[PDB]
Amino acid sequence: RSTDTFNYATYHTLEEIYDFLDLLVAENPHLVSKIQIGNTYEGRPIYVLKFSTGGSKRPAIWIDTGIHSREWVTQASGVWFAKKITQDYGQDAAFTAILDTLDIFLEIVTNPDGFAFTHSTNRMWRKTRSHTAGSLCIGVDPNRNWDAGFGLSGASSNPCSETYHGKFANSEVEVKSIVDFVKDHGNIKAFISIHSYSQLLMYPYGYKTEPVPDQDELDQLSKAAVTALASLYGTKFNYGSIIKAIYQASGSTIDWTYSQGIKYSFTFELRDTGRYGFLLPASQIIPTAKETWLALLTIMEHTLNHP
Amino acid sequence: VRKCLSDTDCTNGEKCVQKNKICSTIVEIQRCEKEHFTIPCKSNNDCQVWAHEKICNKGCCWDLL
Ligand SMILES: C[As](C)(=O)[O-]
Ligand SMILES: C[As](C)(=O)[O-]
Ligand SMILES: C[As](C)(=O)[O-]
Ligand SMILES: C[As](C)(=O)[O-]
Ligand code: NA
Ligand SMILES: [Zn+2]
Ligand SMILES: [Zn+2]
Ligand SMILES: [Zn+2]
Ligand SMILES: [Zn+2]
Ligand SMILES: [Zn+2]
Ligand SMILES: [Zn+2]
Ligand SMILES: [Zn+2]
Ligand SMILES: [Zn+2]
Ligand SMILES: [Zn+2]
Repeated sequence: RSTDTFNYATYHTLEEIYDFLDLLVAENPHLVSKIQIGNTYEGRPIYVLKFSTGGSKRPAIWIDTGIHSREWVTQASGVWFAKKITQDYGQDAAFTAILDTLDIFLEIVTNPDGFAFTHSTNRMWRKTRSHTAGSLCIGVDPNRNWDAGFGLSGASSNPCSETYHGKFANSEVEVKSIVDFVKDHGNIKAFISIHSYSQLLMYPYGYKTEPVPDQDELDQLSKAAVTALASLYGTKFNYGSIIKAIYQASGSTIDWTYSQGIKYSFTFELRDTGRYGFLLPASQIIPTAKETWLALLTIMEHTLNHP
Repeated sequence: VRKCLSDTDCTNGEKCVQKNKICSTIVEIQRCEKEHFTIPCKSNNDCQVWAHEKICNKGCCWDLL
């Protein structure tokens, strides 16, 4: 068993994905490392892959998948991105130039407890698996738990809600673990948090209508990115602020990362537009990952050329 | 919102959406199906037929994404 025998065209278990992390590191020990950033509510390790050609605290790109556990094409795409980086570094000039200046951090299973639960118990589970005092409903929406507009309109006070914000910002260890990593690093330049579905590329804000200070640059980059994505199979993405493109959402990841001075803070919604929704056929994993990678490259290149 | 059991309970040429038993224009029925593979709504209450919570957003029953 190697990362060449791994089947990228099918959906996997947590244990299988964690095996893939270890095989990729073992096969590429001078390019890839595995960092444990924490443990989940139920005690599972939380792992980030670092792709680096050297240096100390180089400017970096962060990408996360699977913050919402049911969004399976995202974790499946994250596995594919990881393999892709190792395939292209040293082979494709443009990508080689990217990794020669920037590090990439990739968190493939951002909510492992939820992910396990989607296989074991409830395929449509979204939230964390934390228990909440005063309710028998389990879990907090990890994308309403960040300390940017926390608890304001765009989240629920009902623990049973899919958008329950939690007792306080960063209550969820899955969120706090990233917060700590990001602040300790101090030099992440782009932060991309990947969801499905709806075929959107979005930038701040989710919690308020006020334009983000870098609105025009971010909207310009968004158009370039969705154009690149579309080149492969013609998949149409729309783009805009979270609040305009989807709905008001408070305590969301990229509003917080943007508040840390990470200018290129983006969130994706991958395929499709609802025909299959969260239950995207496995035959679409690789095409989804391929087209998304083109958008990610656009963002990384822009980040590189605007140091 | 206007509730219905058949198209004859609606007005202004609207049709009865059978999934949630509300009246909607054909244009809105078409848009929600084409753009979002879902049904129209006037409020969150019109999206309750799914055990997995959906919301009414921009005239259609959306998932939390
Ligand atoms: C439990 As196994 C055979 O996927 O390592
Ligand atoms: C530098 As070595 C221990 O992979 O030969
Ligand atoms: C150059 As080597 C594969 O021994 O680290
Ligand atoms: C080529 As440009 C408009 O992203 O600086
Ligand atoms: Na907690
Ligand atoms: Zn190989
Ligand atoms: Zn297995
Ligand atoms: Zn194993
Ligand atoms: Zn070696
Ligand atoms: Zn399974
Ligand atoms: Zn650019
Ligand atoms: Zn520029
Ligand atoms: Zn729409
Ligand atoms: Zn999501």
